Amino acid sequence: TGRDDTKETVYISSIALLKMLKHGRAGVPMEVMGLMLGEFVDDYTVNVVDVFAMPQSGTGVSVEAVDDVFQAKMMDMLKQTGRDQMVVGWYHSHPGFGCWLSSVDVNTQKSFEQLNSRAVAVVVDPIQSVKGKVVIDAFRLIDTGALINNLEPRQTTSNTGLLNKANIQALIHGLNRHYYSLNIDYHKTAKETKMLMNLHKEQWQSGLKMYDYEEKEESNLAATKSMVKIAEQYSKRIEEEKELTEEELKTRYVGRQDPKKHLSETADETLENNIVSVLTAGVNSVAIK
Amino acid sequence: EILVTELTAQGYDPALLNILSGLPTCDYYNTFLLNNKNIDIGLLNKSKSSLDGKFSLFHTAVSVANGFMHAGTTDNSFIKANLPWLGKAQNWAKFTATASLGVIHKGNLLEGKKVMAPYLPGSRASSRFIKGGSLYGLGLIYAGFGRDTTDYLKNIIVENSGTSGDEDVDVLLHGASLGIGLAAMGSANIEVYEALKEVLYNDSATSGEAAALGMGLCMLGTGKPEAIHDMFTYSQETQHGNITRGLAVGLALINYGRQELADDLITKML
Amino acid sequence: MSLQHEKVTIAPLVLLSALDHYERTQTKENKRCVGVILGDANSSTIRVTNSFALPFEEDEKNSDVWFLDHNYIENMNEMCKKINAKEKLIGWYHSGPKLRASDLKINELFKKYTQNNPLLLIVDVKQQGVGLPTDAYVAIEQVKDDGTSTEKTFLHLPCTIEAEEAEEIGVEHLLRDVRDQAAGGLSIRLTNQLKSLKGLQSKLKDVVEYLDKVINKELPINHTILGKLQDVFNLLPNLGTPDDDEIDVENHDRINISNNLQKALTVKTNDELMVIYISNLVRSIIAFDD
Repeated sequence: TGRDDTKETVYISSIALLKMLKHGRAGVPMEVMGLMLGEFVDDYTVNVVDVFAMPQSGTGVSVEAVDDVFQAKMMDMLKQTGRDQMVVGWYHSHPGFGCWLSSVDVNTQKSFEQLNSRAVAVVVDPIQSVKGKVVIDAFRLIDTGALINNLEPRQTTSNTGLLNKANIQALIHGLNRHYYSLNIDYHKTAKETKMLMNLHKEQWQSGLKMYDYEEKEESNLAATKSMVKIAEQYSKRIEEEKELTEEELKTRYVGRQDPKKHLSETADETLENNIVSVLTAGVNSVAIK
Repeated sequence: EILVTELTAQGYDPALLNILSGLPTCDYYNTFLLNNKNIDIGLLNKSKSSLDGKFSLFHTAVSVANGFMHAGTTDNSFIKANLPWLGKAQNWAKFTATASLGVIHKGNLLEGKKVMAPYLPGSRASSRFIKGGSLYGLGLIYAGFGRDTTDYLKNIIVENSGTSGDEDVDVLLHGASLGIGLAAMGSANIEVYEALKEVLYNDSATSGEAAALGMGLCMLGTGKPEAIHDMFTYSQETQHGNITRGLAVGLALINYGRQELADDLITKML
Repeated sequence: MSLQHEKVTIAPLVLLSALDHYERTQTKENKRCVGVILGDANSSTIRVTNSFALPFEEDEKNSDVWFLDHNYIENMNEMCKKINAKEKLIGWYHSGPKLRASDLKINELFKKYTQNNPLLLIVDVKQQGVGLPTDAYVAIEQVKDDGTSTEKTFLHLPCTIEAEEAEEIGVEHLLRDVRDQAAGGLSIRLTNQLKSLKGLQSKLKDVVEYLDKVINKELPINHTILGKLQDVFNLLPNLGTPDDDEIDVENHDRINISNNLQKALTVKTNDELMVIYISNLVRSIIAFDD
């Protein structure tokens, strides 16, 4: 038998993820890059412990814009701090385009694949990470010959995975003609969770701190008026709401957005807002003196 | 197992103690299946046409599926129907096809070694997968019946438990550890517990998870406190996700029927 | 050096990175990871974007004896420009649970390379604090008017965070918690309301026992602390003020809005009560017909 290649999932430590985002957005739209320091263990886990950035160029990515001289100095800096392991590949950030390897990027990747076969290329989209999703996808070159022999099915053996394809168009061209994409899981520790979830010093300063009570009166005025308009609209609707076919009523007597529903959202927000506010006043007034 | 030792000293006929082994009783089940099994061989062809063999995921579905459909009596129809089609596959798709033979030929104790014989390590060397997947398929054959089989599978494990292990070795060692698990299922072999503990401590890619499952099967129901803690701890020790999953569920096997004596581990696992 | 400061803003990356570097020097038990701190300053708000390890040895016998590898710091800074040419020394982090008095002597060494007084950012690795797991100091030298000599001392500044939007969503992506210490619905802010009051208790306890410690165990009578304490009382209400009577009138106002809002919700659900009855009413006929 030969060597069989099979699924992997690239686990981007919490550290690694922030650095790529920080370095990549900051340098966008000029292309950003850097090496991924980490370790491969297992046969299903690429674990990227850290990344750093290699110096930007206005030739963007190139095979000779990788720059090994800078790589070597950087490696010795990690060596003296006892953090060097194994460079597990390279990442680069396309600006506002999708995750797909460019033709040039294929040859950049071909170089790192010689040095370690388990090397990945991680393509980042930073201007698209300001949604509620962070858009990052991973690729790893597969032998052109292997694709001829139908060895893309080989890469999904021994699990159902979480297989899904987040992007096509240039992606599915490059997969077909070069690569096997990887899904992305995140590693983080229980320490790191607590660091991430904590984002305020005002955690204990937000139910003793209050907003000006003129602002609250303005808010109650605004809220009550809004629901007064929605009630007139509702009242026009509910003069009927009694004939056959719901859908006919929704058109005819506007139940376009349902003024019942609309009033419920508005009612509930200001009602909940006032209970906190009164409770803050009453805590401070009685407790402090 | 404790009951037969007593009946011998109460004084009983050896006919009865043959039954209590279950080897006669398995054969009676074999017969019933030999005669009446109604299987669609044309359905197997239509699926064969639709699901390609060089397409590895597709090949697995079929091997498994037909293995269940023909399960119970040794049927060589699957092999002959799909005779070029099997060889097209490799990697774990070819691993499954070998071990699927033991689903089809499940039971068949008399012929147990014999039918799986050309796929045995030391009579096959073409692939690492076939060599491992026979041991697993041999384990299904003696699943619940492998009192003899325990030693034969264990020889291979102890030979391979001194290795640091190769990826060639891992595929052989993996099927050994699943197979011996079934063979030694609920027989409380501490020999097997020890043997597979050393495999887990090799830290091998596929074999550590396969060893973890095998211990839980053998030592089903015992609730041994050494085994419970050692495996609970090892999940942090290992750095492979496969291996981590295998330990967690192997503790399940061990706390079978132990209800609230097992409460304590559950609380910790959650 | 900037002698003007107000706040310290911290990027999330900084905290996490010092915890990573800490475990990979394998430091514990008064051997504490110390690396350089990188970011923007000449700004009252110290904005810390990044941090990196230095080769550092801490002796546990004496912490006044330490090793710092000065040569490395210049080389590393040239590679910081490669990443981004707007990162410079603005201090150094400590990884320990709290402030040491050997930290004042350490701070001296980073003055040489900073255009700003050097920052001490304590990145805890046990993640204590009821706000952020970071304390912040900057070293200031001043005359003390209490009849004691000129000190260099670490004076506290607030801690805040400035997070890039790009990075922040990574925090949300990573985090699978639905958040109970940050705003949400009524119940969520009801916890936030109780949480703040319980935070005040803990903070209020520490002052009382500090005051006991001063006049029996003889800790310095520090006028600057106690002056802010005098202003706590002067800014503290007194019962029988027409301002605190207006609070009663203002309570009536928002509660009444809740009272009408509560009625409004009750009306709307009674429309759905009747709807469902009309749905049952039709479905009697359909059942009977079958």
